[PDB]
Amino acid sequence: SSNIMLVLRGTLEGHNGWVTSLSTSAAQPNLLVSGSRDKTLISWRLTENEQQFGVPVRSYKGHSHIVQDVVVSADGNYAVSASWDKTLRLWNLATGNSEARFVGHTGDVLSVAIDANSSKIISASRDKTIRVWNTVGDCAYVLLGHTDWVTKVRVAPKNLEDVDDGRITFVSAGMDKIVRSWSLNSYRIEADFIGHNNYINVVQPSPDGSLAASAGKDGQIYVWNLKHKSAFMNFDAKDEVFALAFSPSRFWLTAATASGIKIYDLENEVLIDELKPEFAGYTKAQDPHAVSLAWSADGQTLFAGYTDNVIRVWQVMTAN
Amino acid sequence: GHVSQVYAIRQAIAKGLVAYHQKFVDEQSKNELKKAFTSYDRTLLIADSRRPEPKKFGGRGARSRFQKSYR
Amino acid sequence: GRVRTKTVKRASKALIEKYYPKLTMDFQTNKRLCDEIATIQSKRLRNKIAGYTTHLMKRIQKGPVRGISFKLQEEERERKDQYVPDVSALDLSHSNDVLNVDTQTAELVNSLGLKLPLSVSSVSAVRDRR
RNA sequence: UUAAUUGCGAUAACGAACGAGACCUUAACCUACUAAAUAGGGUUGCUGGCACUUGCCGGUUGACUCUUCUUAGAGGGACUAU
Ligand SMILES: [Mg+2]
Ligand SMILES: [Mg+2]
Repeated sequence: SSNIMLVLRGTLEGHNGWVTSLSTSAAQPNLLVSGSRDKTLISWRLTENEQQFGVPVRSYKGHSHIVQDVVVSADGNYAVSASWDKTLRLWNLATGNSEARFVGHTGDVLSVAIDANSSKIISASRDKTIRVWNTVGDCAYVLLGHTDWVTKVRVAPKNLEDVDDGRITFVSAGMDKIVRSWSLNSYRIEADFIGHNNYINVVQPSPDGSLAASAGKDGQIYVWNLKHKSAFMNFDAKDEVFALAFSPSRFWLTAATASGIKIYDLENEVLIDELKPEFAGYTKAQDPHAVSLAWSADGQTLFAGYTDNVIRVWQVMTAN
Repeated sequence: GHVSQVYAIRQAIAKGLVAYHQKFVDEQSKNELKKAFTSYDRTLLIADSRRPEPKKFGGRGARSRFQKSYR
Repeated sequence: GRVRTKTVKRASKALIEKYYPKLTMDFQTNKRLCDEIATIQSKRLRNKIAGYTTHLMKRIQKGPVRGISFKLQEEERERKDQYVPDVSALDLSHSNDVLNVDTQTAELVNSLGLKLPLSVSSVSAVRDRR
């Protein structure tokens, strides 16, 4: 069932480091902000005309070191960048100038998260701490509880929780081999998740906000319930799964293995497609794997940022 | 000196054009400027790495000796 | 003329042998690991140590290498060593319970006073010219 | 193999010490931080001239503002990275 094929449609060249992270806003479907190892963000405007799927719009210089995680705002006009210089930068997606410079992390920041609304900034850093900031730039909360580096923090979207609660729930994980849930208004702890043999590289709540998908070094992908606080399922990737992403339309998990990109069909608990682009002049042992994955707003296109300084887009082309 | 100043103006004008196009114009414009520049006299956008060598005792030059007698 | 003298090589070897699960393929992550898990005094030595650690990690990823060892590799070696075939490789499991000998060891078996089902065959005492 | 008794190694040699390296000063790169009437810049004053269109080149220790260059501190950066 669902004989869905996805074919590479364009390549977004222009970066100079590994495209570490990607982000896309639901409101604005034709804009894609990507941060790389070249200490710069790039805003891409997508064109449905011919080979190249997008067009760079603005480069955001101002970061001294590696740019690790990138997050765009809900409205699609602001972008928060986490870099390896222990600072966070807020950028206007049109002006190109920085608005706020969040400072206070003693370790280089690995991940940042946007609030569901435009209120709070959640950042994870190597200093074993999480920081909650206002949009102005000051740090409101210093959440502790992790004894090691925290690699990833992305918010669980409130879908239909009771009506309304005004409570901000997200997850955090890193080299503590644990996954933690946090709730904000106040701004304290929630349930735990301990399933990983090795350390967690990346976690990601489902688009609805009721499934949390975590991955690590051993390629053991775990799916948990947050609102039910229990495990949902478990798979093995048998390679180094660098990043993973849910899909808005389909019930899918893209996983960036060290060999290629797997897609797992969640309802059938079986992988369906494997993505391995064709390079040239290599030795098959160092083919550029994927580090960033991001689906489109509708769920029709997939952006993968590799280690060869390239974004590649796979458009869903169902060949019957 | 004179020619050093001239090369300084060269690089300054080129870098100003590139930076302005990056900041306020567009990405492709700046990339096209960089393709036109760096394909010609790379120093137009990259500062020269060569700087003078400190002098040392035992010679009138930075890396030259005075002379020997032997007799 | 970069040869990476004793200190960096030994430190990287110990780093791998004590921290393989945490080390990665990337230079920058391993640089941060070298900063946090080890007290290298200067930073040029830190960069050299991280670089050689990355090189040794890449060599390990390509395959097993001499000198260095770690928990996972020695466990794998022990598990491969514990391999014992279920099928017998002796006691005439092959050649339909018949093993071939010559006269001399047949008389050896006979004088030993043991039954030992055998199969005689002359060895054609003419030797190969090589 | 290395500039190196620098390493890979083979081994009645095993572990080590000095030297080399490491290390400091200095020269780069920092539109990332801290800042500056004993360094510079912008806007605007108060003026000079030429143009006459709102502009050009100037002067003022008059004000507001900034740190790109000039400085110097904490740091980053290169480890033969891919
Ligand atoms: Mg001279
Ligand atoms: Mg400066």
